Amino acid sequence: QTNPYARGPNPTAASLEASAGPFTVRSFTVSRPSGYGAGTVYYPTNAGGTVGAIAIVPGYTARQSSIKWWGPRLASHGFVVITIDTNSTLDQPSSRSSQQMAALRQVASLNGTSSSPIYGKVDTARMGVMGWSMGGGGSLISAANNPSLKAAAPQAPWDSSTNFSSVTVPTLIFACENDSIAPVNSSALPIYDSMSRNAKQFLEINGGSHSCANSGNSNQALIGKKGVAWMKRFMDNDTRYSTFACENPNSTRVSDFRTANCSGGGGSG
Repeated sequence: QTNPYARGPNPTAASLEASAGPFTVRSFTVSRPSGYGAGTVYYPTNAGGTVGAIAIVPGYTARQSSIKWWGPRLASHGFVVITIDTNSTLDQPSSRSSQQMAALRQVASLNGTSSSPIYGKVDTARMGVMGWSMGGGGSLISAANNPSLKAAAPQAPWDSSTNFSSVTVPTLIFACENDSIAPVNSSALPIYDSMSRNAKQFLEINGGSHSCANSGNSNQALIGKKGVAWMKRFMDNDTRYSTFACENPNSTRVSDFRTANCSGGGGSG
């Protein structure tokens, strides 16, 4: 059967590493944010069907600028993306998760609002979560509390607990080798190791500082390829992306790679 959620052309490494995918992207700022501080919605104008929605949250003290690059990068491959500012820059992870879910709720509401640029563009049954540091911890909390989410891809995550063993959502963890804010061996890696009930992946950027996956980073080719491939594979069920999502990228830019329960296009063996 034709996968009803497949969008865009067959992927190549070059097309996933480029700065933009196939679709034209527009954006708007949310007029009256509902349950969070502010939001920018990125969306494809011509995806060829409804697409899933992804909500992205920054870390402590941080604002949309730190995570903004994901907006165009994901939306140009066929997603509606909302980046947010939290009610307070000093909100903790559980609050960030609530606000993340409120942003997804509002994307669904705008999909139903005839005046909105994303009217009828969203499949509100297919949602994902991303975010940086405390916003990454908030993404994992969102996944733990809302298992119908289709994918999570936090970056340099931190939470006051590293035990995310209840998560059944496919989760890709971006980590930064030299992170001194949320050190990998006390945060991102114990988080990754705690999850035994899901498809999961761990991708650590060689020499990365705590901001190694943020706007302006020097690995947008690899990080953007992996984020889009993960979201395509698991939010769209798009098996064209099974290998890009699950495979070791064999990159000089990677200082650790792990994956579990990720079938990468090799049959049953």
